[PDB]
Amino acid sequence: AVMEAEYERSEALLANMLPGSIAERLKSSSRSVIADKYDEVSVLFADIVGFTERASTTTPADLVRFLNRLYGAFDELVDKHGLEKIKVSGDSYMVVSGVPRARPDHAFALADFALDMANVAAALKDPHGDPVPLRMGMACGPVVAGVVGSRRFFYDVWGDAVNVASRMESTDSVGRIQVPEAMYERLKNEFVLQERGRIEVKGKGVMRTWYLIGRK
Amino acid sequence: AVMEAEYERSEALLANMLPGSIAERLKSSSRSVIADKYDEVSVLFADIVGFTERASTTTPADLVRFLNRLYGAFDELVDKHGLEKIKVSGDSYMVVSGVPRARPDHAFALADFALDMANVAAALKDPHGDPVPLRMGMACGPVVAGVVGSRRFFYDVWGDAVNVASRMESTDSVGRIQVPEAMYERLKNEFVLQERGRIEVKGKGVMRTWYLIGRK
Ligand SMILES: CNc1ccccc1C(=O)O[C@H]1[C@@H](O)[C@H](n2cnc3c(=O)[nH]c(N)nc32)O[C@@H]1COP(=O)(O)OP(=O)(O)OP(=O)(O)O
Ligand SMILES: CNc1ccccc1C(=O)O[C@H]1[C@@H](O)[C@H](n2cnc3c(=O)[nH]c(N)nc32)O[C@@H]1COP(=O)(O)OP(=O)(O)OP(=O)(O)O
Ligand SMILES: [Mn+2]
Ligand SMILES: [Mn+2]
Ligand SMILES: [Mn+2]
Repeated sequence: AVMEAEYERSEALLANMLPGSIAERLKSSSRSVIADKYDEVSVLFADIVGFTERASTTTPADLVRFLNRLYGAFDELVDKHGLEKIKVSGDSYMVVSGVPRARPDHAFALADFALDMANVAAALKDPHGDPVPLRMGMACGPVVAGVVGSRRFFYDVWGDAVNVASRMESTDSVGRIQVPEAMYERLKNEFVLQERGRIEVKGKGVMRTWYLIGRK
Repeated sequence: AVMEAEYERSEALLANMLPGSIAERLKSSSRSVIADKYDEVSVLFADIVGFTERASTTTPADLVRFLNRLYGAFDELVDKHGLEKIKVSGDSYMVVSGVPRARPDHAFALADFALDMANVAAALKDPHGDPVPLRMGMACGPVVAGVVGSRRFFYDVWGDAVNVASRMESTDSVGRIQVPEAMYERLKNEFVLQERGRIEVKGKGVMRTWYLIGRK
């Protein structure tokens, strides 16, 4: 009986770290590599503005604790919208819509998620009592998802979509949700958007950028 | 009988994904943040040069299989040196020296590892037949190592050192190991170092940087 409550603890943690399907895949003995092509997924990057500056007022341990509190809020939100959190690179938080079950409304869900996230972040304050500014940028396109390496692995996504969302985040103005022109073309029918214009993005040149404002 | 076999695969997967002690800490009902202070550790960042362009000549999933091959070789090299692999995120590979057990020779061991890694990578070729260039950066200092957020728990390490180790990689010239002055002072007695000079790093200002050339 205690064998099955430790198995329960173990299965719950395993389910927490990998998507069910990927976990099932690893539990088989398939020496084959996990690498799946997906035609159309949407990817969002969120990054706190001017984080290393908080190194003056907060200790490193209180900065990790702040991260854990804030990402607990966002995590609660990816469960609410039922989207896929991939990873966290220190200050960035990555959410993907369309993996591993693709859905046709991925672009809309990641749009709603983005807006919902924004309000929530506006509501939080950093450990020193100041607001938490976010740069957010999203994108859509083809992606490869899978697992690399033998230990310390996770489910990761790579692709053209993650590159141009990355650029939408790095080049965003604070507190705004930047979308590229192809996702604007996809979103203009249910969301309100305001043009930002031409921007230079590394590896892609210059493209049109729009701001996500709210629902129609 | 099958409910101890499934449990054996499940615990085994959990074994490879997390440090043992962290697995149990996550399985307990501790409401406390998993954040352990470590005094002196060194962090290495490696990133492949011009990886996105290879999508022209190789299909995306074959690149995942290559990635998995290259980073598998590196995982072997960290067992050889007895260091701590943290993660591989897209193109990036982070190794830590000094956790969980600190060693007086942590910076020397991560220096030898950087060099051994550069030789193994110089010997390898991409699926298209071209070389694989790396950008490498190292740093040492105090680190908070742990798990943040409520879904997709990953054992990660944070701090000033990881910040400047990333800046040392992203700002490096290809095929070189950029280290800042605080590590140059540490290594200069057993390694050969060549000054690159003063460069601007976000969140740190301007720092004098050195290249690790080889063992004395
Ligand atoms: C003293 N610095 C810290 C103390 C405790 C915890 C974290 C840090 C810290 O420096 O985190 C930074 C990265 O090391 C840390 N970190 C970043 N990427 C990674 C990563 O990939 N892995 C790990 N383990 N840590 C990472 O994120 C932080 C922000 O880096 P940004 O590039 O986002 O700069 P910024 O200050 O936000 O201004 P801007 O981004 O708006 O331009
Ligand atoms: C269409 N491109 C691909 C096809 C198949 C598999 C991977 C890719 C691919 O683009 O991988 C990159 C990200 O999509 C993907 N990526 C995945 N997650 C992330 C992420 O979280 N942040 C960023 N910036 N990139 C990510 O892994 C790679 C990160 O690449 P870099 O930004 O380092 O570009 P580079 O070519 O090495 O240029 P440079 O090093 O000389 O500057
Ligand atoms: Mn930031
Ligand atoms: Mn960041
Ligand atoms: Mn990268």
